[PDB]
Amino acid sequence: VMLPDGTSAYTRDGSFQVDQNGQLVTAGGFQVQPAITIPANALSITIGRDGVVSVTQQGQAAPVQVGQLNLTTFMNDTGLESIGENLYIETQSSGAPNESTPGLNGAGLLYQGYVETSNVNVAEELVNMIQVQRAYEINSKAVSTTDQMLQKLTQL
Amino acid sequence: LQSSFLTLLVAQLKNQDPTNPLQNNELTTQLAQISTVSGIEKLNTTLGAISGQIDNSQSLQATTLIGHGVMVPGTTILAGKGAEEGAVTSTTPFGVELQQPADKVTATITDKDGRVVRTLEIGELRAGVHTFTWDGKQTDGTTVPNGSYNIAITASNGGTQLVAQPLQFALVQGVTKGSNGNLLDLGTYGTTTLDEVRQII
Amino acid sequence: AADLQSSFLTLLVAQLKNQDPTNPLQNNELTTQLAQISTVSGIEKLNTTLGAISGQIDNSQSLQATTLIGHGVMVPGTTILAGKGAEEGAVTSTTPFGVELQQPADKVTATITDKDGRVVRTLEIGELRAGVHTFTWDGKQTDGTTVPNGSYNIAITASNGGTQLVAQPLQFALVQGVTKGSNGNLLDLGTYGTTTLDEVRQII
Amino acid sequence: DLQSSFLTLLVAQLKNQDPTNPLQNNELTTQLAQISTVSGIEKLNTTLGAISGQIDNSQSLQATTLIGHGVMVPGTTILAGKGAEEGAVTSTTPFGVELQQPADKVTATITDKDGRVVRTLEIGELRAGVHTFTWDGKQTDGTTVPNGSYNIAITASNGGTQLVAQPLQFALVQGVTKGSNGNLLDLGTYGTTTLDEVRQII
Amino acid sequence: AADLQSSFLTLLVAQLKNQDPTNPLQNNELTTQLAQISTVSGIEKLNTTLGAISGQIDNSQSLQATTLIGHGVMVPGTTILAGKGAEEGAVTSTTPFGVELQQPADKVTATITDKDGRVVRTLEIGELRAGVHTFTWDGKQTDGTTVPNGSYNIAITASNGGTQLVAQPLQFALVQGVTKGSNGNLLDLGTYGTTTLDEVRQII
Amino acid sequence: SSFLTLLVAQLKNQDPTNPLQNNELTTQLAQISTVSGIEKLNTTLGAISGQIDNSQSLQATTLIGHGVMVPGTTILAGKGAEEGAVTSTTPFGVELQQPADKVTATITDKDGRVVRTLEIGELRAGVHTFTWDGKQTDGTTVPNGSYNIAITASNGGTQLVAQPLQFALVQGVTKGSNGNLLDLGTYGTTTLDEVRQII
Repeated sequence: VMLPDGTSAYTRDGSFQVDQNGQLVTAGGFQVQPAITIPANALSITIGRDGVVSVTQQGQAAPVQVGQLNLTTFMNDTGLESIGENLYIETQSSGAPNESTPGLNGAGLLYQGYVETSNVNVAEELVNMIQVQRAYEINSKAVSTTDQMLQKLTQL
Repeated sequence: LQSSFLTLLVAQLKNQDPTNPLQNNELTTQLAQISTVSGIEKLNTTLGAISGQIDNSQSLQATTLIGHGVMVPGTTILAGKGAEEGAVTSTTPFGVELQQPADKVTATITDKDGRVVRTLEIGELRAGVHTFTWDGKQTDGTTVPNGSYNIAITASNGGTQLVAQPLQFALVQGVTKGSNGNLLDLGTYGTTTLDEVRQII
Repeated sequence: AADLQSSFLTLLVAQLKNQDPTNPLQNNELTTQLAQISTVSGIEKLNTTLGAISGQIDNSQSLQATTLIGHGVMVPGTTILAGKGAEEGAVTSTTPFGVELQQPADKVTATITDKDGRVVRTLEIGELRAGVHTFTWDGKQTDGTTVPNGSYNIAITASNGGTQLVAQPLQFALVQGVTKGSNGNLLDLGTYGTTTLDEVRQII
Repeated sequence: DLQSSFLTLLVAQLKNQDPTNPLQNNELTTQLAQISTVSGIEKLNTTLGAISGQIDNSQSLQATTLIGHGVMVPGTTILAGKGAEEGAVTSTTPFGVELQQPADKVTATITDKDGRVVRTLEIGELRAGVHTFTWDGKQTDGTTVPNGSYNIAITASNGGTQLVAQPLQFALVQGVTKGSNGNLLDLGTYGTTTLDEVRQII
Repeated sequence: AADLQSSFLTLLVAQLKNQDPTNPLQNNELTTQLAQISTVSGIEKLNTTLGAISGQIDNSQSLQATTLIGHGVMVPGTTILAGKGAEEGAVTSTTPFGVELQQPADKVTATITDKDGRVVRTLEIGELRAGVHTFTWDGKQTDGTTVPNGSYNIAITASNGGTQLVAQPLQFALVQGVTKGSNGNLLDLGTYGTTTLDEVRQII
Repeated sequence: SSFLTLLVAQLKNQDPTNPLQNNELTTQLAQISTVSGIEKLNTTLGAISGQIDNSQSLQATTLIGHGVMVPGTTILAGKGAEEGAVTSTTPFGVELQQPADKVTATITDKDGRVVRTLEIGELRAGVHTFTWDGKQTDGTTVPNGSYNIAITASNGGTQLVAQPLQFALVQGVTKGSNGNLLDLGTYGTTTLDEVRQII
């Protein structure tokens, strides 16, 4: 994705939308890269598992190739620094971005009509929360104990 | 609902008192209670689909009723004569629903112009549904002209008027899934609710 | 049921507007919110399922009328109709009769009388078990001649071990209409009147 | 009146604390947490009434469902007869066998009322389940069998070991009887039987 | 059932293994959790059992579709057949059409067009109420001439004080069989194709 | 009595310094009643499922007298005993899972000799039912008997696996080792789900 600087951001949100000028954006006018311009006379749009975005024009029975939508792969996924919107910008620990066609070079495929759900299991988070809350309780108890120690020491 | 109850669980976790934190012996209780409401929501919607499927089933299986003739609410009775020689005058049977039994039941049959052509006394009719077949003859005993006639049924018990609703016989042509469903399209009369349909002949 | 979610807020809004700053009430959200609100949501949404199932029952009760028209059921009674067909030489046929027995009987006898009341036929059907049994009278009187066309009374006496058992006579009844009473869907037998599904011992 | 058993239990133990001030002012809402408890059962038990009404509708629909057809029921009786038309060919009610094991050597022996075998039918290999065949109504010599009834015995064997065989016979359904247990298929000569015991509905 | 029970069992061992040794949890609530989980597990299998009931009802509906085989139904579509029988003097009859309206409309215009696209006639009877309203067109030109036998399509536009309404066109479609396809058991309409039973609005 | 051994064992470590309140015990019993009611409904719902199965089995009796579309290549041709009867052939079908545009039905007599060639054309994914006119390649009336049909479906020059289908009159409903089965007589015994189409 192109930020207003001319830099690069990267998002796993493919709920793409059409602006007034036809460029493909993602929830914020983020003009995707490389530049992709949906035609005005679009009837239906398709995006294969190799990322070619092609549209149905009126009258013509052919999906003209309007753009190509390749992915970007980093050697360290964890290193990314989020800036909100589920966007991540390149950083020194993430590694240089490798821009490549979907399906190849270790990348994935592009599925139309799907949204990827968050990888958060409620049960795991709740058991984690129980553990953490007990630890929090014990730590506040320790703080209060030191408080009592000091205030008695001064009562001396 | 399930989402809106998680926020009230997320709010407490991120707003619990820092130096006096809440007890930890409710998280699985509350979630199970939250999961109870979510389970009923899945139940509640699925029952509605069952209701729709039952409505569709009632709409179907009614080709026999379409082929047959039924009596529907209304004051209309059709009288006709066959094209064959010596044909007996035919008259659409009617009926009346009585919430309470009545001792004096009067059926006034009038032409389309409103003039009373026939007056009949039925007598005692108990609570329920009663059916009758008009002879197609007016008061003087002559056969009425072929056409539509209006029937007014008055049922009273000991001088106290009771609800008497005359019924109309018509031929069924189709079964309609309208705004609610189960409508009995008959043609000139229109659509009729299957529940309000009286009997099938 | 909907008053729970409205009497809950009135009490709640009271405690929120009447907190003591030195002793603020953190039990407003300790359990009061997630436990009781959902417990209200448990019952308030059980109103709909009861309502939804009631609507489904209302739809289903009309399926009885949606189904076919009865061609003649077997009901309790003693009347048997007999007659001759329009064609010449037709064998006289009678509407079927039957017996309902709570327990099997070691003797079963049938007495058929005309409208005058005099016995016109004595029949030994045989041995029957506990339940509903249906047979058809041949239309022949004691001497074997053709019985007059009309109505006849059938009385079935069945006993086991010399003790008379509860034998319920049953008669054929032709169904002609699908009525809807104040209780539900009912069958109409015409001359016999209206009958209920539960009391129909058999359908022919 | 269960509400008064607890609503007045609350306000007989709260209409005293306010005098003596052991005030919490915050457990007071346990009234609602208990009314929703008593009502939360008041709708489940009454739901059992509606579901029982649905069950009753199910039996009513089963009773309304009526067909005039034939069924395959256990028995050895095979009927044979001729129509009123001249030159009619004798037809016999179909018979059959239910085997819970596959059988390779199956013989159908048909005996008359006199006890002598009139016709022997060689069936052959049979898979697991219910098989229904029709007797041609002809004796071993090929002559037309006399009108009446015959006894069928089906012997089934797999690998030289005779298997238990259930003889079957055709029966015209004559009605549905509402007995002490429910709907029974009153077949007339065969009697009444349940839907499950019918090997095949023809 | 065990899909949630196994997941809810991790919450028991998380609460048992993570209780404050100074202020442990009373076992009074422990049976409440087990009762609450059983409540949750009971509801979960209720949904599973009920879905099977929905599938069985769908299969029974597909089987019942064989009752009206050879007849025709009105399903979402625009294809119209106009023609006459082999008997002389038959008036050109148009297959029944219909409109389904989500909201009642005071001004509904139904224009019929032939294969060539020529407008044959527009109907102005008045308003058409919400639900499914079906009609049998007389098969006549705008000037009273019998329409040529062939294919027709109706465009139905509803207006509510200048504001349009979205409507569902329906056409009579004779069913020649009931075909089990990839999704479910559809009704083969012949020329119109195959359609499921749930979109059937009216039959003839 | 699941939540009763738990309930009786709960009243042992009862801790009189903080015991079961009346509110908790009443709630605990009532919450148990909630579980019991749901399970009672769950067992009840199974009975309704069985009743629905019986109802659909009773509805399936209309299939008797009607023919199903079943996998096979056999088409029966016959002429009525009445004078002037035109020989008629049992309808057949094709089952496909891929879009096809070029479908050929080669119909051969009982001897295997190709008697008819039919070009069906484009077919979508699913079950398609057709009827042989009873005319062989030269247009003469085919003799009554059994015919073997080979259906070849192709799209864009590559052939697709085509499943031929055939008419089979349903003769009865059998209570087999699994449940309701359709005994078709000559074709044999079949189930409900495999039925391509009812005619």
